[PDB]
Amino acid sequence: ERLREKISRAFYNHGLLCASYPIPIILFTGFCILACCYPLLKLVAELIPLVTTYIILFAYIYFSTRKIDMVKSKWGLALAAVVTVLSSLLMSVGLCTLFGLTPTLNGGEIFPYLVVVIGLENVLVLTKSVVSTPVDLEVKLRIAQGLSSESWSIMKNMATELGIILIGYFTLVPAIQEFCLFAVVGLVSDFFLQMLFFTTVLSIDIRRMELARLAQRLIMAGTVVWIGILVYTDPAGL
Amino acid sequence: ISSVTSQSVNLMIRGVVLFFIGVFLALVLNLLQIQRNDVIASIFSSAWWVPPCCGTASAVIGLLYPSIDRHLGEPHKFKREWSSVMRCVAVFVGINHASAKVDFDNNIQLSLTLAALSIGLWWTFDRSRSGFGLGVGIAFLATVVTQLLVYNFLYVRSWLPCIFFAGGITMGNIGRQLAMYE
Ligand SMILES: C[C@H](CCCC(C)(C)O)[C@H]1CC[C@H]2[C@@H]3CC=C4C[C@@H](O)CC[C@]4(C)[C@H]3CC[C@]12C
Repeated sequence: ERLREKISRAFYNHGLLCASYPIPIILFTGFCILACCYPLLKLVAELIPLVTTYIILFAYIYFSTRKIDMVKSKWGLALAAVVTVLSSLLMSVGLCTLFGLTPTLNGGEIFPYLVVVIGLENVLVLTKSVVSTPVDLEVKLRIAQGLSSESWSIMKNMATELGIILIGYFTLVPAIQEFCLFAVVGLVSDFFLQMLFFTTVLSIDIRRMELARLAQRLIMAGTVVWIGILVYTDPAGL
Repeated sequence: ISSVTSQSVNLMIRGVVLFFIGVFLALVLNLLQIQRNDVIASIFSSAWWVPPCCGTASAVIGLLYPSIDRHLGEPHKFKREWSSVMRCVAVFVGINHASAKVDFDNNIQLSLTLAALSIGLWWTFDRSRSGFGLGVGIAFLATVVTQLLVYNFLYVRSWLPCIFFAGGITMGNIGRQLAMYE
């Protein structure tokens, strides 16, 4: 029915909101992610497959970014992309520790499979949608239209992943119950943070491109967070 | 004649590389599944049957999918971009890993999980109305030939088939993509 249009309309309005002012959104997300992580710090045979898995990972990244690159977009975008997923992942675990969870598994080994599951397409799709939007009469309304045009595919893909992982949880085995939970939460976090952060940084990059500086703060914050994540991973699975 | 030789030997080298990748992969996964009982020497077990079978089956699968597509009809057009292929490989290892590092109360859970999983995979990385057919055919075949080479109730009868099928899909994908290369 007309639902999709309504979605787009309000979603498009949210775009007009997302870029009306970028900073508050950032500070908000940074504060929330940190306050979700807070608890995490205060509370040969077995090798080769793990390392090669990490290899597969790195190369997957390099590929989906080489393919991701588009005109008037800096390399650091992929860095932000990395940061996104990483931060989202963290928001999951530290939040799971809030309600009561038995951390039986090692995050160090799993993190790759998570990454692979939530993936990186759900941001390149929209970057392609928006950059295709002309480069004339708007810098903000540009992303507005670019976003309004992919809402339906976004939500459909999300609903499919939900169905998948719900089916997963419905397998009475515990390890996979736990994993499914981690993934669903990382998924919702990807949704929210992707919007709130990636939309705004794309807006400001397109502004600094057309008019011609948030990628610096995004990059630095994300590098600190990535160091913290490497640390949190290296000490639990060794 | 040199130009025709260029095409033929491009096909050749493609199958060769696929062969070597399949060797590597079987090696690794076998190393994985045996972690329950000279590290280089410890890895090099089962020196006779597996490296040839897995490698050659992989290479033939790869060579085969594109050529039947071409000599039948339209090629593929989907997420089949390098990225999705790497994704497939990683998921393949993950699923082969679940086979060993976990214990279930029964067999039905195992088999059903694995079937539904390979199903989801397929729908995710190739929605061909055809791929299913050849995947299941080769699964059938490898399963029965293994069942015969043992004339000379456990995982022996459960994960072999689904993993054969998944490996087939993955290899065929890699082949069609390396063909779309050229
Ligand atoms: C890659 C797939 C899901 C993605 C495939 C699909 C079709 C749903 O997209 C996931 C599903 C189940 C996951 C395993 C669950 C439990 C474990 C145990 C843990 O110790 C090691 C990782 C592992 C084997 C998970 C790997 C990723 C798996 C296969």
